Amino acid sequence: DGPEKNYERTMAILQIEAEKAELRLKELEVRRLMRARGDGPWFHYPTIDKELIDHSPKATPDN
Amino acid sequence: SWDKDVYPEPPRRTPAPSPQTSLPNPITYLTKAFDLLVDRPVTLVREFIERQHAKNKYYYYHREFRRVPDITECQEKDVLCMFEAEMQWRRDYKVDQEIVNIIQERLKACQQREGESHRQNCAKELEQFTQVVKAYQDRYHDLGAHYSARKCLAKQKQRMLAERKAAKEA
Repeated sequence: DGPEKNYERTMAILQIEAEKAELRLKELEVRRLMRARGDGPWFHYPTIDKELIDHSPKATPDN
Repeated sequence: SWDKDVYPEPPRRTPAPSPQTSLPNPITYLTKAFDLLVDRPVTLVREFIERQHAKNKYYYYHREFRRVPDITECQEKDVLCMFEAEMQWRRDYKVDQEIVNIIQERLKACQQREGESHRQNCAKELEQFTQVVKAYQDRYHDLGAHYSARKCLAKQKQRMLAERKAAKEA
């Protein structure tokens, strides 16, 4: 190959592997916060949908 | 053929023959036979070969590595900068090995050359060998098989802190 090709091919490999390693460590922290706080897309457990409520006047006034 | 400054040799002093005998010296007649039978035909063959090399002359070069920032300038976990500093440190490590080899060969050649007077006449070569081996030991000794620029730098800082502490003690 030649040293320059191998040398600069190695930097490309290292960049990809370091970018992946950082992303792996960040996903763990994001998962910890989302699960703990419930304020993100993940760990979003459903609640009753409010579009099922009937708002028409009822047979009695107090409600 | 080689740099006489890198591999020095003192001027040669062979004494002129002063034969105090009448018997012929067989070693002078064997020298002439050697020159006639061995040297001259060997020289002729080489001169033919060198003529062919002259017809086709091409060149090769000594690779020059530009300097890149040391590991001291690399941010933690920054592999791209660490990679170039680490590779440079490895190249320098290999070059320092050959520097010690050069100084060891100077010392060994002096010992053989000075003969029975080597203990006195090779003091300079011994002193230079002693100093370079010390400097090499300080840089690279005790790092381990998994050595790196990081571990070399950590060793340097340990030594620097001790020296700073010893300076205060004095």
